[PDB]
Amino acid sequence: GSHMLEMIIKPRVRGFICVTAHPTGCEANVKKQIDYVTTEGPIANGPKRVLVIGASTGYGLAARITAAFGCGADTLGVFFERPGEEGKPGTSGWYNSAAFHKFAAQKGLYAKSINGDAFSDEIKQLTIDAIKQDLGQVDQVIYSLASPRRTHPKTGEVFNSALKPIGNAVNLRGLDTDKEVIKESVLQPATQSEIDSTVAVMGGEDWQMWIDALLDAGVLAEGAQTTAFTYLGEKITHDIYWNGSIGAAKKDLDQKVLAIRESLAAHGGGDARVSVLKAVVCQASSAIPMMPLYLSLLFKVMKEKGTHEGCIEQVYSLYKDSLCGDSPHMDQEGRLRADYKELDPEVQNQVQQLWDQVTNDNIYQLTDFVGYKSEFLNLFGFGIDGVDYDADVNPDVKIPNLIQG
Ligand SMILES: NC(=O)C1=CN([C@@H]2O[C@H](COP(=O)(O)OP(=O)(O)OC[C@H]3O[C@@H](n4cnc5c(N)ncnc54)[C@H](O)[C@@H]3O)[C@@H](O)[C@H]2O)C=CC1
Repeated sequence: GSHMLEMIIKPRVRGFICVTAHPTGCEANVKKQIDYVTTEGPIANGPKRVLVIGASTGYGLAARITAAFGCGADTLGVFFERPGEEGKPGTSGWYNSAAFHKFAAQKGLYAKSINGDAFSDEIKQLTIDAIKQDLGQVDQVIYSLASPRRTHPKTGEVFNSALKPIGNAVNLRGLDTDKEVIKESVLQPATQSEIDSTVAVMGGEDWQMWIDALLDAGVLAEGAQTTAFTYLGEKITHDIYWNGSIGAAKKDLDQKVLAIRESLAAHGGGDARVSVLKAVVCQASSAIPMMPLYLSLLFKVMKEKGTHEGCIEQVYSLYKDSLCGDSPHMDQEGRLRADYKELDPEVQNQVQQLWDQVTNDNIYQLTDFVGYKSEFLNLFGFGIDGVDYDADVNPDVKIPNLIQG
């Protein structure tokens, strides 16, 4: 009986985390992003050999889809995901990458992936090995890792990032998605150890190590390009992402890229940049209580303006407008910007006006909490059109050309 090896997969939410994922819905969600890109049309003069570090979910997945199905690129992806097994759904990123390989092959595009710790030297060497064997060199490197922790590749020290202000404690309003209550909490200021640890995790060092390992091995093409994704946001989150521990990481990202840019400028006129994207629902969003509230408000306001977007819309524009086109958004430090619709003065004024009016009773009248919840479940393959959620599936979905680290 195949029933022993198959199961009906439903969302299981534990501690603001969805701990299941649906393979059919994840495939459909990837196909929806592919179909957005092909519907919008191809992107000319893009890279044709692309390495995406953090390629399995969110903005890195969107870059992989944009490069492959927008620019026609062969893509090598690096990620850290859990395969499925009987009775135990794997992570959404695993099923997303299975669907990506499936659809890439259908269109005669190369798709190989590496599963393991991208902060390690071992994974960097496996990645170099793949490029040498298959592509020769890569034209473009997307750096799109998000992790709460980094094991230093030389010392073994485990660094943990912190989400805290610097200087004074701050009161941050938020939304508890389990209890569905508006809830303020006070974050204490970060110690210097927390600051240094957060720079080590979310700063630019590992990005630099990647480029330095790749340039040394000759697998970066002439005219190569690399970008790292980040968020800056506006006043509502600024205590954390401007002036807080994470802001220190974005500073160190701004300064480490100067070094990376110098390394690649001497390797035949290459370049390195920081790309700033808009806030989206991601799998970590519910665990940071301010983000569900901010997103629920932002979604409603931007939907009223016709400007609401998610990952694939954002990254397709980044590629078309800035990474490959002639109408870029450079900011004063020399960053590429895709977040300009989120930072519209009137949107921000409206969100900030609503931020102070939302209460437990008008949540659904003042916010798009409905949309937040739907987009959150969608990440894990739940609530997707065309999917029969009553049908058994085998959670052990396999991936060809998956190198396990
Ligand atoms: N979520 C958001 O609202 C925004 C995110 N960003 C940036 O986009 C990038 C991706 O963030 P998200 O899409 O939010 O997160 P995500 O959680 O969707 O994806 C993170 C990626 O990193 C991979 N990863 C994590 N730890 C790894 C490790 N040790 N080794 C290898 N792969 C590992 C995951 O497998 C996945 O591919 C980040 O640089 C983030 O700062 C920028 C603007 C807003």
